[PDB]
Parts: sequence; structure tokens; C-alpha cells
Amino acid sequence: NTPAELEEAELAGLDMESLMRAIVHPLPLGRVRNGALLAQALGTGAPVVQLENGPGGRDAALFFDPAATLSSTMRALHVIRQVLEKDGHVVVVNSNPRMRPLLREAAHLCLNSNVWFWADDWLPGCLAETDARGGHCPLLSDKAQPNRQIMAEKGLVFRNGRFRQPALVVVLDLSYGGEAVREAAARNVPTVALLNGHSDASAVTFPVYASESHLGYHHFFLEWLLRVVNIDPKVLHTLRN
Amino acid sequence: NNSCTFFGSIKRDVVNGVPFCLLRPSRLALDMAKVVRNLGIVDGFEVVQRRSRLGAHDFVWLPEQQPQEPEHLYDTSLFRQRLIRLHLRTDLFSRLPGAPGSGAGGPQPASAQLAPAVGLLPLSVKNISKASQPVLMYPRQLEEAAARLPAGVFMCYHPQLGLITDAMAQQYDVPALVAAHVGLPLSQAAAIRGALRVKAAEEAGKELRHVTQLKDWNMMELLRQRMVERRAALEAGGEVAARLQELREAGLRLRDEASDRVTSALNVAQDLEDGALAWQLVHS
Amino acid sequence: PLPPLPRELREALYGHRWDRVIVDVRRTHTPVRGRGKREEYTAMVATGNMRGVFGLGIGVAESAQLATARAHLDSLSRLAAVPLYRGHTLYTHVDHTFHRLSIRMMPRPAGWGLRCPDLLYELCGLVGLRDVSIRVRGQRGSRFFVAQCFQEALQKQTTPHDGVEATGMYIREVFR
Amino acid sequence: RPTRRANLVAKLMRDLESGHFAAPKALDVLTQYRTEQLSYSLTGIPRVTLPEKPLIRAFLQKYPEARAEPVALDSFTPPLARQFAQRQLQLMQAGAAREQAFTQAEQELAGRLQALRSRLLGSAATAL
Amino acid sequence: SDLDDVLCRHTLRLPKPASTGQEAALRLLSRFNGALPSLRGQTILAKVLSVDSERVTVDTGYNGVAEVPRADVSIAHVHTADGAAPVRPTTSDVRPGDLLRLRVDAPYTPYGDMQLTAVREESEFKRRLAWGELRRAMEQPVSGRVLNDCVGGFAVGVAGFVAFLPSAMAARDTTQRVGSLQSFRIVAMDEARRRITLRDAGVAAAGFRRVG
Repeated sequence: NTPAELEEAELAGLDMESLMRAIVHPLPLGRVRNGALLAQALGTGAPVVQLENGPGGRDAALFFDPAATLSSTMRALHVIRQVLEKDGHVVVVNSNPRMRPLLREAAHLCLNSNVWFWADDWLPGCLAETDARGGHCPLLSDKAQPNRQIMAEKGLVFRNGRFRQPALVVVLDLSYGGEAVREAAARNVPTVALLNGHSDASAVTFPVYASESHLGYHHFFLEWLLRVVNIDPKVLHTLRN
Repeated sequence: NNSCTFFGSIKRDVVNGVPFCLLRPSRLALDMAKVVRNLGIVDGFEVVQRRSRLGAHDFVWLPEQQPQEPEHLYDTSLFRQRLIRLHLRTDLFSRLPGAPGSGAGGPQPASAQLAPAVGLLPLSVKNISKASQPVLMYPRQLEEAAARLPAGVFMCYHPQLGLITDAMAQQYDVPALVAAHVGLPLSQAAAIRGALRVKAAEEAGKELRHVTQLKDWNMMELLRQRMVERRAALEAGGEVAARLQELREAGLRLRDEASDRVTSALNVAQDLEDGALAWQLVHS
Repeated sequence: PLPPLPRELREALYGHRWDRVIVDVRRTHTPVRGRGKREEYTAMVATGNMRGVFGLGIGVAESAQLATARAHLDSLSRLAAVPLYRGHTLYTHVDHTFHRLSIRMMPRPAGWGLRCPDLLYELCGLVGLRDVSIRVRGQRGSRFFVAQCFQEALQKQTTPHDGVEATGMYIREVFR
Repeated sequence: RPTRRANLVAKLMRDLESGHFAAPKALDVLTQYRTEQLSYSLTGIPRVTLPEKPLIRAFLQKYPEARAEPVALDSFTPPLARQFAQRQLQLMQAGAAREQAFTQAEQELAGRLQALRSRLLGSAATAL
Repeated sequence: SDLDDVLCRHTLRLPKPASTGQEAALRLLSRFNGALPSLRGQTILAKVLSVDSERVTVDTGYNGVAEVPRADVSIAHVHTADGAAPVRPTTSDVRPGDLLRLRVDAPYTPYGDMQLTAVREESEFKRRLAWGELRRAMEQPVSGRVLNDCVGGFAVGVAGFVAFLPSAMAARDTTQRVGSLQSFRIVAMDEARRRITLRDAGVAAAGFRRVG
């Protein structure tokens, strides 16, 4: 088992338990279930372990998947890296009110000028761009980049284009941001979303198998998102060496 | 009945969005499932069993310990109430690194492809034979009714050749008992008839029952071998270096003349601003 | 009222050639709370460039000139590209059904001419189909649905040039 | 009344091949990394049923204080009822029957049960 | 213990209506943990994130963020990992960062969340207490107030629950001191009929055989 021993050596030096504190990831929810994850060859992820105690014994539970969600999560972060360093604009949208202060923490701790954040309600017709708003409220505001105003008030950016329209909207709440995925499809913007099991996610371009149910997943996703967006790879090369 | 049941279940789950196709198996369903996996209409099949009503000990399908592909009915009617689970080919590539259950051995195409979101490419398959009326299409009539229907490959029968397409039906010039007509990309149906012309070039003049039949020959693995050895011969090309170097020399000519035109325009702007400076110096 | 025109569309009107066809103009009726019977003229404008990029535009307004102008500019906003064989015929046989209307469309070799019904003649000359035999079946009483059905039916077919890179298998010899 | 279908790359493709206009800027993203649209149907409701249910039903029927541990859901360290059921089950696949395994699990994990009942009586004196 | 658990998971993975391949790591990583096999009513270790005047923000890790009224929250539920209630100068200074002992009443509401309330229902504390003590008769007394007399005994309001002590396990002087508080001992309860059986702690527990 050279591959298995080599994989164990590869998996020897990392905190697997923190990754499996976020990605073990229990059920999204249990109600009227949508046309959810099918058992297929591309992200099957579907054990509905009912797990209840007698409301019919089957009422509230849904699927899980460890490997797929880690793979999709690293896949989506590499997707964020390529679209970022190809000079696009990344918008992060989640309109669930409970996780908003974490997004404010991310909006104050970010460093790259192209990652943008939104926390309030999704207005009707944000990506319609019918009347010329020069881009809607999620685009270019101090609310979108709170760090840009403060970093320029300090005046020192970590330092050695025009037409602000979105390039890739990532969605961290399908339930209160279903219209955001639909409007991004109407603007031909690719999307990254977390599956909740209720909304029609037939318009997600890059699905991530999380379910908006974890501060731990949000810390894991946002922490890698910030640690790849804040630091340029040559600095890591100089930092390790 | 099994051909129409097979193609009817294909029509079923394509129009219903189910990417798995599960049949009551036979000799026909097994053999022609190997046919459509060989041509790459689907990506693979496995025998499955409704394992909840297996006994305390019936025989059970172990996928690992069994060899990967059954090839007869009796091995697939030993057990109790099997089904054959087709792994439908969703996009315009087979996902050999996926290997969706059964499929081509070895996960290496040469260049990775597009990632299309198309649903399920066997599109509006039409059983044109029919258990009441069998239809022979003598092959020129088969061509003239091939333009009557959209793009795709007929599945046909002939006794000396077995379960065949329309392509070797025409190039061996025999009448063929056509079963149905799959919808397909035009590039795929082009690839089937091109490779079957190549097969007739290899099988030239052989006696017709001695033709390697269409279940015996996986097309996609052979084309994958052609891709692998072709990318190997071109990477280890040599004249490829000279081709690349003359491309480099063309690009260097383009950017050298671009840079020289840049220096000319900057000299023009410097000279004219110096001229305006000197003219304001004179007229003052 | 004011109809919209963008910036990057103004390389295209200076770019390709263009033709315009009104499909039909229709008067609908509504009895309303308060003042009576309000009508709108619904107009449907097709616009192509005779090289395989087609457009449709449906417009609704109170008067015929403003309705046809709105659908005229809406079509020129909304363009889709359709592959042909050398700008005269379609690749495959094409069958489709919008609302419940059975169009059947075939390729024909070039110089067949258009054997084709009334509005679809100007439509095929608009997008650039010179040699196609069609028939429409079902309730043919609406121009709008045969227009939308024809746009989707053009969008249905399959292209051979997305293979030769990745199929290992070269695609030529068109001699019948 | 049309039908939902494929999304955004077959929808961009037949425009983008002809030189309609330049793409939405994330084309390299859209091509280099594999997706899956939710090709939404039901291949079968996978209600894959937990084997731990009869053991946890019996243990929660016999020791209902095993409903009353504090437990960290987000760390995957197992609770006391799970070591009960896993001990009983590993004695099952060892070869013995169920009731002898239940007795051996009563002997081999009772110590944390009196520790827990001391803790619960302490919380009882705390609340009252 | 690892290999036998894994093979138990794989052996129960057989006999399912699909082939279910590439889904067994799902059950392996389920079995280490990730969800507990019975949920309704089970107390958890939960993490407090922030506390307001009324609604406290507490982790679930199972549907996100929990919401409990603060007027139910005490320092008693603050589960320190060492065995003591924490030394804090006041009684409701739940600082965010501690591990809290709360019960999931349901895993999902109509309104996007779970309930997850340790209500500090003192009556439910006595319910879990006395049900556990019915079990713990095989492995200290409980106070009650006597209220009125009738045929066969005396009416005791024990800790929010009204019971009725029979004549056989009753003390004599409980007739002549009706109205005052004194300690009693639980015997059993009948949950299908709501009858609770007690005794005086001075009356010795002569063996009542378990009629079942």
C-alpha cells in the first residue's frame, strides 16, 4: 500500500479534526425537499439519515457528504483565485441576518481590492441594470468594500480599470439569496452557492455542497478565502523561505 | 420487445431527467448495452440487484471480486431479480477520470475538454422498428431515411454481423434490420462512421461472420490509445522546435516593431512639447 | 416614453448588414375599473444579419408606431447566433414544438430555393436560410409562436466543429 | 409553456463561437473547472437506515439519563451512548448474541454512568 | 474496535435498494461522529457567541445560530469542563466563549432555525430528576408540602407536581401536621395515567414488588 502509506504521510502533518469539524457537516434541514442531489456520478452526496424520535420517525433530516464538500470547497477557492488574478471582480453575497457580523469581520479584514461583500436584503432587480446605476448597490460601495475607505484613510495600501460590473457572484445563502443566483444567470454571471434543500438551485454554476448551517463552515470557507485573497503567492514563497 | 423496452427506457429518463437507466436484462439488453457503451452513447453499465429482498444467503453481486463485465445471460440470471444500471453520458465527454462505474480502463485522455452543462445527449430516441411491424431498410433507403430524422446513429441487426450500426450496414452493403435511432451530436456520429470505415480497412476481405462484432470492440478506448500515442509522438516530436521557434520569431518581429513605433511616438510627443516650450520662450 | 440603446451595440449597426421584419401587429382589449376599454398594440419584430445571428423582439405599447419601434429596438437588443452550413442550410433535420405547434424542418441542398410559408420566407431570408423546406402543423393561427418556435428550433441543432480537437477523428468528405 | 434545460455554457456557446461579442470575463473559470448543474430528478429516495437505532432505542429506554449528557455536536468525539452501542455491536460481530453483549456493555461502561448520575445530582442540588 | 466498527458499518451497508457504492466513507466519518442517533430532547454542549439584553446568540452547529431568552439563562447551565460552576461575581454574566448546556426541543421550526431551549423549566428539571431517580432506586429525600386529606392518604404537592401518598407507606404524624413542608421519598410514577407514588423517608421502604 505505497499509495495508502504515502497518503497517510501526506495526511500526517495537518489538523484533520478541524477540517472534519467543519466538513463532517450534518443535515441541511427537513421539510418539503426540493429536486435535490440525485445519486449520480458527479457529487452524489445523498444519505437521508432520518434520525428522529417518533414524529413518524422520518420527519426532519437530509443528506451529508464529506469528500465532495471538501473537494468542491477547495475547487471553488481555486476558482476564486483564478477569476481574481485574471483581473475580474468577486462579489460575496449572503442575506441571512444571523451570519452578517462575520461578513463585516471579513469586510474589515480583507486586503485585495477586487473582493466585495454584501450583507443586507437582496433588492429586486439588482443585476437587471435596466436604468444606469453604474452597477447596483452590491457594486463599488463603501458598504461593498468597507476596507477600501479605511485603508485609504490610513493611506497605506499594502503597496510596493474602470466600469465596475460583477464578474463572479459567490452566494453564501441560497434561501434568502435565490433571486441573486437567478439574476446572475440572467446577467450571464457564473455563481458559487451552498445547497439548502429548498430553493431551485438549477441555476447554480459551481455548486458547493454546504448548507448555510455552520459558523464553523463559514469560518473554514471565509478563512481559506481570506488567506488566499489577502496574500500573494511570492510573499508565501519568501515567508516559507 | 427488449430493444423497444431498452430504447423506451432511454426515452423515459432522458425526458424525465433521470441519469440512470435500469432494465430487466436479457441477452439483448446486455449485448447492446455493451454496444452503446462501446460507441460511447452512455458511459457505462453495471448489473445491480434490488438488494433489500435478497435472502439470508442468495448469491450477491460483488463488483470487485467479479471480473468487470458480464457477457452472457446465464451469469446474469443466476441471481434473483437483477437490473442493469446504465450510467448515462450527461455531457460532451465521458469522464474517464470519473469512470462512472464501468467504462474504459485507464483514466487518461490527452487534453482535458470543455465542461458543458448539457443534460443527457441521447435526444428523442425513436423506435422505428416496432414489435408489430419489423422494418428492413435496404441501405440506400436507410440513407434516404437518415436525412428524414435528426442527427444520430441507427442501431441495426444483421445475422452475419450481429448488432450493428447503419455505418457498417452501408459499407458492407448488406440490408440490416434496423431497431431504433438515437439522437446524437453530429461529431459523434461522424466519429462512429469514420472509425467503422477504419475497421473495414482492417477487416478487409474477411468472411463476414469472422468480423469482430460490435460488442467485442470498445471504440472509446481505441480512440483514447490513438490520442495518447499521438500526443506522445507530438510532444516527443525535432521539427516541432523549429515550428515553435519560427512562431517565436514572428512574435518577436511583431513586438519589436511595436516597441519601435512606441519609441517613435514618444519621441514625437517629446519633440512637439519641446517645440511648444521653445516657441513660448521665443514669443515672450 | 423612451426606448433604450447601449454603447457596445454601436459597433454592430456600423458593423454587419441588417434587415428588419415586423411579424404581426395585434390589438388586444381590456375593460378596466374606472374609464373603459384600454387597448394595446402588441408588435413583434425580427432582426437578423443574414450571416447567422438572429433576433426577436416583442413590444407592447399604446400606439402602433411606438409599439413597432419598441419591438424594433428590443429585437436589436436581443441577438442569438445560429450556425448554418456555409450560410444557406441547417445541419440536421429539425423538429420542435412551441406552444402546441408542430413545425417540421429539413435541410435541402443549395439551390433548392426556399419552399416555405409566408412569414417564414422573410424570416429565413432574414437570418440567412436560402435552401430549406418547412411545414408548420397544429393551430398555425399565431405569428408570434411560429417566430419564437423558429428561434428555438434554430437553437436546437448540433455543430461538427466542436469535435476535431478532442475526438481524435477528422471530419471531411462531403461527397454524396 | 417551455421547459427548464441546460444552463449557461450551452447557452453561451452557440453565441460565443461566432464572434457575437466577447464573453463574460470568467470564461477561463467556466472551462477549466468541472461543474455539475443540478440535473434534478429522483433516481430513488436514499433513506439509508441507521443500524444504531435498535441499540440506542434500548439504551434510551433503559438508561434515560443517556438523554441528558452535554455533548459537543461539532467535534466528532463520540458520546457515552455511542460507546455503549458500539461496544455492544463489536461484541455482536465478535460472535456473541445481543443480550450477553448488553450485559457486558452494562459492566464495562457503568463507571461513567455513576459519574454522570453524581453530576446530575449535583446539578439537581444546584437548580433546587 | 475500529476495524470491527468499520466492518459493522459495511455489513449493514449491504441489503439496500441501490448498489450504494462510493458512499461508505460517508458512514465511516458519520460513525466517528457528526450527528447523534436520537435527537429530540437531548442536551448539548453549545457555544455562546454574543449576549444581548434579551436574546442570546448561541452556536448550534446543526442549523446555525440558536436563540434563547436570557431570562431563562443562569450560570447553572454554563458547563465548565472541570466539574464546578464557574466563579463569577454575578449570576448571569455569561461571557461569550463558554460551553453552555442546552436541550434541543426540535431541530427545525417554521422559521428557519431550531428551538434549542434549555427553558430552565424547573418542573422539567424535576421530571428528568425523578424519572432518573425512579431508575436510581436500584442504584436523598425530596421536599413536599402536604395540602389536604382524603381516602387512602394525603395530598402532597411535590416540587410542582401533585401526588398522593398511599396509606401503607404513610407516616402517622403526617395526619397531625398537615400544611407544613417536609421531605419525602419517591417510589414510582405511572406516566400513562398521571399518578405519582411517594413515601415518608422515615417510613422504611419495605419491598413493593414491581407489578408489571
